[PDB]
Amino acid sequence: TADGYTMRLFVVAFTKPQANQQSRNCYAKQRLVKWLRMRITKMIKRRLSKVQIKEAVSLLTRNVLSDALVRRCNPILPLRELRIRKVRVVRTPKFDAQALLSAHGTIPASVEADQE
Amino acid sequence: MVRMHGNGRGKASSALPYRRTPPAWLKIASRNVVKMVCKSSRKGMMPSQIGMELRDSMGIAQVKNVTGRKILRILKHNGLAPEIPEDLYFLVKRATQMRKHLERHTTDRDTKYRLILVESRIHRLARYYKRVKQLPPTWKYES
Amino acid sequence: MTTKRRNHGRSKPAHSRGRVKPIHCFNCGRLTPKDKAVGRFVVRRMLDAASARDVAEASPVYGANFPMPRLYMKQRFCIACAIHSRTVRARPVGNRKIRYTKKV
Amino acid sequence: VDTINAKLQLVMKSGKYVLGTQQALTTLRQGRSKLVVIANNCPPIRRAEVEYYCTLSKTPIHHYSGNNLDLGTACGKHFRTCVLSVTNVGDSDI
Amino acid sequence: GQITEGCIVCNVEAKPGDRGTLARASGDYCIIISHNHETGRTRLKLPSGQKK
Amino acid sequence: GTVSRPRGMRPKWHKKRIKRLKLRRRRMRQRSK
Amino acid sequence: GFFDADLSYPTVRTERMKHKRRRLVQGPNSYFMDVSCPRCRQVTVVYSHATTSVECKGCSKKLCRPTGGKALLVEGCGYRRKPDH
Amino acid sequence: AKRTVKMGVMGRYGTRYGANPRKRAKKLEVSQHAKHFCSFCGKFAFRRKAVGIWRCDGCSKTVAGGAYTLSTPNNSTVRSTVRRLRELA
RNA sequence: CUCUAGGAAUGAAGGAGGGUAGUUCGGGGGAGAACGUACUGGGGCGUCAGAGGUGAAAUUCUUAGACCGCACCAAGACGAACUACAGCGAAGGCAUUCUUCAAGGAUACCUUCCUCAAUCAAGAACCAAAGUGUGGAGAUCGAAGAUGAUUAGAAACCAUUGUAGUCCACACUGCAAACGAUGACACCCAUGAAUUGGGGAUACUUAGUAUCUUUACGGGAAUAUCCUCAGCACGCACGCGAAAGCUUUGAGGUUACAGUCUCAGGGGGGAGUACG
RNA sequence: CACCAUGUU
Ligand SMILES: [K+]
Ligand SMILES: [K+]
Ligand SMILES: [K+]
Ligand SMILES: [Mg+2]
Ligand SMILES: [Mg+2]
Ligand SMILES: [Mg+2]
Ligand SMILES: [Mg+2]
Ligand SMILES: [Mg+2]
Ligand SMILES: [Mg+2]
Ligand SMILES: [Mg+2]
Ligand SMILES: [Mg+2]
Ligand SMILES: [Mg+2]
Ligand SMILES: [Mg+2]
Ligand SMILES: [Mg+2]
Ligand SMILES: [Mg+2]
Ligand SMILES: [Mg+2]
Ligand SMILES: [Mg+2]
Ligand SMILES: [Mg+2]
Ligand SMILES: [Mg+2]
Ligand SMILES: [Mg+2]
Ligand SMILES: [Mg+2]
Ligand SMILES: [Mg+2]
Ligand SMILES: [Mg+2]
Ligand SMILES: [Mg+2]
Ligand SMILES: [Mg+2]
Ligand SMILES: [Mg+2]
Ligand SMILES: [Mg+2]
Ligand SMILES: [Mg+2]
Ligand SMILES: [Mg+2]
Ligand SMILES: [Mg+2]
Ligand SMILES: [Mg+2]
Ligand SMILES: [Mg+2]
Ligand SMILES: [Mg+2]
Ligand SMILES: [Mg+2]
Ligand SMILES: [Mg+2]
Ligand SMILES: [Zn+2]
Repeated sequence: TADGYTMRLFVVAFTKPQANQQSRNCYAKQRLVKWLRMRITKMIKRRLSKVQIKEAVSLLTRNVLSDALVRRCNPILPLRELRIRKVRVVRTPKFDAQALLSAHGTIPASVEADQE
Repeated sequence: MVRMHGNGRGKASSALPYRRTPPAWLKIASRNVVKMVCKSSRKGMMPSQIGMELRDSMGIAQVKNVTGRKILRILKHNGLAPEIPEDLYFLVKRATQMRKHLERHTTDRDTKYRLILVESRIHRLARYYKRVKQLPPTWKYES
Repeated sequence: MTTKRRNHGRSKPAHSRGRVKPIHCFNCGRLTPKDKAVGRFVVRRMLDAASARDVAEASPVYGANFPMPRLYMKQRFCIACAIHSRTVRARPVGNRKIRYTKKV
Repeated sequence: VDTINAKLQLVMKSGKYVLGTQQALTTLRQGRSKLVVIANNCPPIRRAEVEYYCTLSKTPIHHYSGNNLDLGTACGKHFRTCVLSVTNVGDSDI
Repeated sequence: GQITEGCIVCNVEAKPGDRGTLARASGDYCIIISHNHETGRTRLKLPSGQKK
Repeated sequence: GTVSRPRGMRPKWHKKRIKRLKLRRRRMRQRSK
Repeated sequence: GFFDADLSYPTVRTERMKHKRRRLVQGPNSYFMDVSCPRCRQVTVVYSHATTSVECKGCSKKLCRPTGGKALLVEGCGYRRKPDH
Repeated sequence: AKRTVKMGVMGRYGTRYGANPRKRAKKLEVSQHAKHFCSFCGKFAFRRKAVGIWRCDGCSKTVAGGAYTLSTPNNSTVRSTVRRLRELA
């Protein structure tokens, strides 16, 4: 990411039969599978490398990235479902108190220390 | 290719027409086709390649049907024939490229197996060419 | 002796492939080829009908609209294990060739 | 590389060539060289000296992908060659 | 500190400026495990398998 | 049961007996030559 | 009643479906077209199943693209099957 | 005519020292006395001049590597790793 | 005006070999870098009396904190679901991704060539597992061994472990129900529904057709109908067989006995033993 | 899924 976060993303996609298809299977050709994998890799790398970790989290939570991935990959291969199975942060930058503060905005108060 | 070294049973090939005469729209004279064949050979093309360029871009389906002679026969009449027959040239070239690859990849056992077939093909082909005097006697393929 | 099955009890035709890597049986762990093992994909509810209705009452999330999660698991058995667990039984000679292609 | 090897085979059969550093430098001195090919294991001082002559004479220069043993083989020879100079291209269209 | 993880090294200085005291016998080498920029220390695997 | 009547012990264990017997005879001739 | 198929004189229905080497007398499936340059109006003969890429002798750009079967002609060029004989 | 059946250069030891120790030493003895390819100068002229020291007759270059062979298998892998790590930076 | 020995050669096998192309097709082979949970171990952070294991137990671990819980670290294996009477490979075998290196098959062709072929003593190469040698590696499982059970006995099956092994590199070994218990090449051969890869189309003189996605490995991809070549097969007409069964995938086209080559067998044991 | 060995010609 732009603020020095390294994220590993895991995307799983499934082929689907067409509406009028009568075949017993909808296995995909390996050439199209590799093409789909490369397009997914390029779109995710291009979209997420120029944003901050806060914006990247929003892109993943509201399924804006997933919607664009399945929109640009369906012409390659008819897809039953494209889903980002897992996202993991693997490397973090050095801690920055101001960066943490700006990601939290107005912190709600806690009454746990307050007398009952 | 198919029925020698590998039990493949492919049938893909060309089917020459029953009517051998060139089509009426072919306006290229026989002596001009011979010129293109020799000029192509001097550029380094082999007879299989030469016939494809004439077929693809010049409308000559069969050089023999136009001039009465085959591509290799024309080259032999002009001293442009390859020193080694073309099919033996490509088999020897493939064996050289596989042996060079096997220098680094010593554990590629499938490639080693394929090399035995290629070199077995070369020796069978060289025996035939030595018999019909297309190769010098005591011509040898060496690794 | 006499050949019991044209299939020889697996799904490996004479010229399809040489070796299929074995799998461990679901029950006893016997190694059996993956094409030969009896494979069942079972979808199991976490709780029975009586237990599901009790947990749903105390659940602000699970109810008439939100279904409770199920158990998904592909089970591959040894031949002996599949016969003992009654997922598969011996059949009359005529009915041995009956094959099913979907869960019924 | 196969493309340069294919044209080298054409030069060997149709054109005129010279093998060896000393003979190649002579062709560069009289401006009779059409192309100079240098193996990848040429000594750095000799490679720089041949390159300087090519720059002065505006002679095209090609860096071969093999060593002098590979370059010698590509010319149909049984000996190594560090530098090759083409004085007549024949029909190789180099 | 200028050498990447996993690089094979020899003639390693146990102390800075000792002019090489580790991995000096024939065929021997050290493997760099990691660096720690906070304390300025580098971790390596010695030819005997010990980590230092 | 998967094979027919053997008429003897299991052939694999009969093979092991012969192999063990062949080895013993091989060593006995070693200490006499 | 239906017409029985004569082996010596097969009907056009059955013979058309046959493979080129499985016909009563084998023959080619290929032909030549007259291709005019998309921006030259120069006509060059192009093989239907050409695998070597063909230029326009004056235009000097691609006229067809090799495929696994019939060649793919460039966009915006006229062509017509030259008669087989 | 071939002068020995199984042992070659090991025939100088006669019947001494045992067959298995002779066989293990033969593989390294043959390699330490053989001509190795010189990457410089493209010749098969590299000869050992002491343990770990190789001098090419063709170009007079001296190279340090290997007790009984010009380049150990570990060095070939190490050379590849170093170049790979150099390109990563 | 100059040169002028140059076109007279059966045909290209639904035989073999080469060529070109989709930069085609695939768990095919080799190299490199990564990734994934899990088993085991390790600390860190919590908790407290059991945990484990079985038919039931015990060996075993545990307030010196086991088990369990969360996020991590190390190391070596392995590549779940998708995974199929599916693909690739001569067989043995082959399943994460990306980058690479030589190949291999099918298909397409009015390219090339011109019997170069089929099958084989001798000879050669490859060949699961176990085993052997030398270096590594050593998580898991685990011959031998140990302990606990069960039993009339149990050094068996079961439980807790554990050595060699299991993994890698190099070199040997050449045995498997190495099976389709079915040698290789070629010909003929009825029917229905499918499937993998590549192409083509949208006793008659020619007979149809669509759907979905669609800002860049994109004049694309997948589908529908029809045809075709090659591949693994299913339910099923002659015919065959002692029968079980086989059947364009023969074990059919054989006493109406002859396409070609090659290997092996001659009642059961002794015995794949003895000798060399 | 505890333990069930044998039967003179
Ligand atoms: K604790
Ligand atoms: K054996
Ligand atoms: K009894
Ligand atoms: Mg499909
Ligand atoms: Mg043969
Ligand atoms: Mg196959
Ligand atoms: Mg097998
Ligand atoms: Mg089964
Ligand atoms: Mg039974
Ligand atoms: Mg039975
Ligand atoms: Mg029997
Ligand atoms: Mg017995
Ligand atoms: Mg032919
Ligand atoms: Mg690869
Ligand atoms: Mg743990
Ligand atoms: Mg812990
Ligand atoms: Mg997987
Ligand atoms: Mg093994
Ligand atoms: Mg060891
Ligand atoms: Mg008892
Ligand atoms: Mg006893
Ligand atoms: Mg006991
Ligand atoms: Mg006891
Ligand atoms: Mg015990
Ligand atoms: Mg004891
Ligand atoms: Mg055997
Ligand atoms: Mg079998
Ligand atoms: Mg078979
Ligand atoms: Mg047998
Ligand atoms: Mg066989
Ligand atoms: Mg296929
Ligand atoms: Mg098809
Ligand atoms: Mg007979
Ligand atoms: Mg007998
Ligand atoms: Mg008794
Ligand atoms: Zn040298």
